[PDB]
Amino acid sequence: MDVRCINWFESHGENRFLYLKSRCRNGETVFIRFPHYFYYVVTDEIYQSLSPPPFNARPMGKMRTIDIDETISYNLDIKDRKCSVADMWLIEEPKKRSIQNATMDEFFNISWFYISNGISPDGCYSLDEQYLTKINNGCYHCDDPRNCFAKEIPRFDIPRSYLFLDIECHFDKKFPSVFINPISHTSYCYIDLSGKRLLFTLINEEMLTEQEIQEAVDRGCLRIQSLMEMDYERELVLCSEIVLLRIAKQLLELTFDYVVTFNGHNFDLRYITNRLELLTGEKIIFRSPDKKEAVHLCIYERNQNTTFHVNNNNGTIFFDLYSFIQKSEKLDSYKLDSISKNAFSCMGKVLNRGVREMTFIGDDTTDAKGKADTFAKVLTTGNYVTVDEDIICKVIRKDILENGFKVVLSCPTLPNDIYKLSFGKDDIDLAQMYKDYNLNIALDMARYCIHDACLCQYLWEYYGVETKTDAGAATYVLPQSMVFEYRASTIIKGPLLKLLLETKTILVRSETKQKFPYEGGKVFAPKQKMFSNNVLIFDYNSLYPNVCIFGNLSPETLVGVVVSTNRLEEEINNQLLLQKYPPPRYITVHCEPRLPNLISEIAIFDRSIEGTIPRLLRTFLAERARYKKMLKQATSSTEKAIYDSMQYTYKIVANSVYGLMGFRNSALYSYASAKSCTSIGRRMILYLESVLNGAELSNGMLRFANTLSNPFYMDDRDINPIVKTSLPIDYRFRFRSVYGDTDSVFTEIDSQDVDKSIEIAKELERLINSRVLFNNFKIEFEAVYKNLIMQSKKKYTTMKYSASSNSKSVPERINKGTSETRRDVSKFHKNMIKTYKTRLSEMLSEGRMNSNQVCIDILRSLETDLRSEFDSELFMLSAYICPANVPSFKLGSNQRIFYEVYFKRLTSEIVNLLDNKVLCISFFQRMFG
Repeated sequence: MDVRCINWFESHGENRFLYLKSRCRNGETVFIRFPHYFYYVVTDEIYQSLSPPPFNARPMGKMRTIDIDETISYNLDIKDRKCSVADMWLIEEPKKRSIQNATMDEFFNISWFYISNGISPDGCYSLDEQYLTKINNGCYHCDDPRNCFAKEIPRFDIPRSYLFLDIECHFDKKFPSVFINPISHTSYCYIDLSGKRLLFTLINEEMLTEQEIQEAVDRGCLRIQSLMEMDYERELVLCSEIVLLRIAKQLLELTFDYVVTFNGHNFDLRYITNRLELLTGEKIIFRSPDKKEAVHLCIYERNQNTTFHVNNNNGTIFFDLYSFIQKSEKLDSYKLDSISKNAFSCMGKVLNRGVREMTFIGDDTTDAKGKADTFAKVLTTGNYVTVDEDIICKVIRKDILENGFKVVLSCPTLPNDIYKLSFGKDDIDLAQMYKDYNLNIALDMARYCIHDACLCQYLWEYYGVETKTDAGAATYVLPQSMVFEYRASTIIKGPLLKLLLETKTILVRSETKQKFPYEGGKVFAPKQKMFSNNVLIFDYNSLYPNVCIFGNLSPETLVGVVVSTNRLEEEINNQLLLQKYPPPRYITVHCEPRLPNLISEIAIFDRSIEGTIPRLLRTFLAERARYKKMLKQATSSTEKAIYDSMQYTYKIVANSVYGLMGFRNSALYSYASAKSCTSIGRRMILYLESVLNGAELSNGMLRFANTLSNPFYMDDRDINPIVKTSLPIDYRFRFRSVYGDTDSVFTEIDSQDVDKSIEIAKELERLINSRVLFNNFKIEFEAVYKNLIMQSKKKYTTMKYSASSNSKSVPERINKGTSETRRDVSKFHKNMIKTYKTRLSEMLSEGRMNSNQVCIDILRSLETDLRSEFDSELFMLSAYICPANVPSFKLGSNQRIFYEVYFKRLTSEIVNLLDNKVLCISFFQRMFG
C-alpha cells in the first residue's frame, strides 16, 4: 500500500512514540506508530566492555576522530592534532543512560532515526504490509522500519484539508480584555477533503434587540438554539455566545491537515479557549491517534522576539502567518494591511469616469501576466481598494471577467488613464461602530471579518508555504512541523550529519570555549547619488560561501595561529612562516588581534584535503545550481512550484552558514575561521572596488584601477592592465570610482549613454568577473539605473529599478526605503517631505545642469515656505517645549517651534546626491539668522 507522508510528530508521556500521518492514493488516511530510542556512538572498546549489554547496536564502520581545539602558538613550532582512528558502533536503547566518552552527541534522536534507517520525510513509500499490526482504526504499529520502508515510488498527488479563521471582539477602551468583552463575530473558511470551499460567519445575538433579530431572520439569516441546529452552508447565522464558542471548540477539535491564522496563537485562540472556560467550564481536548493520551489547549512560547505555539498532539499543524513572515521576510511593517497591500496589486485602466465614482478594468498585457487573476481572486471578498496611492475608496460594483476584473469604485475623478490598484488599507473606525451597534453594522462587520479570514488564505497561497514545508523536510532532515519553529543552529545538523557519515569523520571539542567578541561587519556609505548618471548594479553570487571554499577554511584544516606581542618578534615569525608554510599549499591570513594586548594573529590553513565546511558548501551550491535548471525545463504548473521551493531551500541553507561559524554555541563554531572570513572577503571587496576606474577608450582601455594582481600570492595569470573588449565601436566613456558593499558594486558610468549604455555592462560582466578574478568568484550584473537618492544605507533610497530588459521599459519608481511608515512624532506642519522628495526626483531627469538648479530651487523654496508661515497630516521618517522667539506631546497655536528644525533637516539628511557644497552650508547660514 502506497502512502505519501504528511507530518511526523512525537509523544512525551511516560512512553515515547513516533507517529507518521499519511494519505493513500484514494484519500483514506493512516497512522503508523514506531517506538522511539535514545542513540549513542561508542568506540569498540567501550562497546564490548560495557554492561549491561545494550538493547541494540550495529557497527558504523571505521571512523577518524579529530581534535579541533584552537590554541595560540607563540614560537613557530606548530604541532599536529590528534587524528585518532578506530571502529565505531551505533547503540540504541529505550531508556536514558549516561555513558562516559560517548562522542557525536550534538544531534537529536530524530535525525538518528531518519538517517540510520533510510527514510526521508517527503518520500512516497510502498509499505511492506506484513510488519504492520492493527491497533485501532487507522492506527498500525511497526517494528522494523528498514524492511517496512524499503521501497519507494515516484511522487503522486493527494488531497488536503484546511481551516482559516478569525474573530472580532467588542471593545471600547484601549484594546479588549476577555473578562469584560464578548466575541461579536466569528468567521471560517472550511476547505474539505472532498475539496469544496465553504465560507460562513457567526454573529453574537446578545448584542442586538428583539425586533432587530426579527428583521434579521426575515432578511436571510438563520437562528439556532443548539449545537445540532447548525449547517455549514448558511452564509450567515445568528446565535448566542455559548453556541458560538461550542462551535469553535467542536470545529477546531477535528483532524484538519492545517489550521492557519494571523496572530492567532496569542490573541485569537487564547481568547476563544479562555472565554469558553470562563463561561461554561469546558475545554478543548486533543486525543492521540491511538486514543491513549489526552491534552488540553494551552499556548506556550519559545523565547529566542518571542514566538507562540500550540500544544497539540494529534497530527494537525497549527500554523500562524505572523511568525512566518516575521522570519522569512525582511519588511518594514508586519501589519496585515501593509503586506496585503504590496503583495496583491495590479495596474488597471479606466473605461468611464463619472461623479464621485469611476470604473476600472484589469486584464492581460495591461500589466504583467497573472497578477490580474490574483487581484480578481481576492476581489471576490474585497471592500476597499487603494487608487494608485493613498486614495482609499469603497467598492461599488464587482465583475469577474473571464480573464480579469471589472470594478466600480467610489473614488473622485482623476486625470490619467492607467493606475496602480493595491488591495487594502481598510480605513474603518471600529470603536465608534461598537458604540451605536445596530443590525446594519453587524451585517457590515460580518463582511469585514470573513474577508479577513479569506485574506489569511490568499497569502498562504501567495507564498506557497505548502511546498516550502516539504522542501524543508527533505533537505533539512526533520519533521514537517519543526521546519519553521527553530533557528539556523538547529536545522543544519541534518545535512552535516549526513556529511560526517560519508567522510568517516568526527570532530570533538575537548575544551571549554572562550568568547572574544568582535566586529559584526563594516557599513559602507556612498557619497553621491543622482548626477552620477545612472549606476550599473553588479552583484556578488554568494561571496561568503565562495570564500569559505577558496581559502579552504574549516575547524580542522587550521594548522595554527601564530602571534607576536611586539615588533622584532613579528618580523622574525614573519620571514619564518614564509620559508616554511609556502603557497599555494598554504594560505595565511592576518586577523584582528584577539586579546587586546599583542598585535599579530596570523592564521594558517592547509589547502590539500577537503575541510568539512567546504564539502558542505560545495554540495549546497551544486544542488541549488541544478534545481535552478530543472525549473527552467519544467512545463506543468505543479513542478514549477516543487523546484522553485527546492532552490529557495538551498539558498537559505547556504546563506546561513557564515553567520553560524561565529555563533559560539553552534556546531560549525570555529573562531579563527570566522575571523578569516570577512578578512579574505573584505580584501576581495577592496580589490574589486580599487581596480574599477577604467576609463575605456581607443577601442578598449579598461585599466581598471592599476593592476590585475591576485592577493594572497602570485598566480601568474596575465596581468595586463590594457585589454581589448568586444568593442562594438570606439568609445570615450569613463567610469567613476565606485562605492560597493558586501554584496553589490555600484559602478557609476559618467558618460551616460541614454539606456543603451547597458551593452556596456554586459561586456563589462564579460571581463571583470571573468578575467579580473581568480577562482569561483563570479558574475552577476543586476541593474538599478536612474539617479537614485541614497539617503542612507543600502536600505533607504528610491527604487527606480529598470532591469536588463530595457526594450520599451517601465521601471519601479516608487520607493526602496519605506522608512516612511512610523510616526511616533507630532503631525501638523510637515507633509512637504513628499513634495520635497518628488521635486528633487523630477529635477534630475536631465543629468548635467540641474545640479545647481536642484540646490537653488529646493533651498530657496524651503526658505520661502518656512519664513512665510513662521511669521504668518504626515511627519513619518524612520514632552519638552521650546520657545520660538529666535529670528503627552501635543500642538497649540505655537507652531513656530518645529518649522525651524525639520526644514534644516530635509537638506541635512539628503547630502549623498549633490555636490554643490557651497549653497548647502550657504542656506544653512541663511537660516542661522
